[PDB]
Amino acid sequence: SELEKAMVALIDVFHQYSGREGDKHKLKKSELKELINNELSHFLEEIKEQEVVDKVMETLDNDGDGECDFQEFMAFVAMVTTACHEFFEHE
Amino acid sequence: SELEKAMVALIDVFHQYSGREGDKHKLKKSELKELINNELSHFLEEIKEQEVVDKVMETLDNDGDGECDFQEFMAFVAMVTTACHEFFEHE
Amino acid sequence: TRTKIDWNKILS
Amino acid sequence: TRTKIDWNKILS
Repeated sequence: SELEKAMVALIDVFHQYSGREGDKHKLKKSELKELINNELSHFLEEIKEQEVVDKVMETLDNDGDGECDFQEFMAFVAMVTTACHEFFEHE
Repeated sequence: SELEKAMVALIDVFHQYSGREGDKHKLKKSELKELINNELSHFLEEIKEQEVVDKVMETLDNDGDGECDFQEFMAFVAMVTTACHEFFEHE
Repeated sequence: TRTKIDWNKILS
Repeated sequence: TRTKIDWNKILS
């Protein structure tokens, strides 16, 4: 059942923050970072300092190299995870 | 906080099923499918019939084109989601 | 990736 | 992807 809550769990995160200007379905350095430091204050891992995040969100910048939407963050938690969490999940 | 439960939520799914033979960190057509039909019986979406799944797990086969581990399923729920859930999440 | 579902061959 | 973290340039 986790697959159902975890799935929408991600969506809600972006659907809650992303969508302030009007177009929605996109997140800027302020929308993503703040959110991360907002939801992930004790368990970041994928986000160390403030400067790194900017590069982090940029490392996934696929849309227009401008900001990160739902597809950019979805690939993030997945890319960052699927890679290290793979065998690094232990350490 | 969903990011913390959803993250491990995925892991637990593979960490619970994957790891029967011994090597672990891998899932076969039986481990994945059954699990999906086990956890996702009312909300599949990414899995329609039995034959399709085989191709589905094969569509992501990155390891040795043999089975799907944590990195294969992680990219799945993410690929399948990040793509359609992107704008199709509405419909 | 939008309507291509990104899977690969299954949905294509 | 194993130890490459898969991110891209940030961690490389």
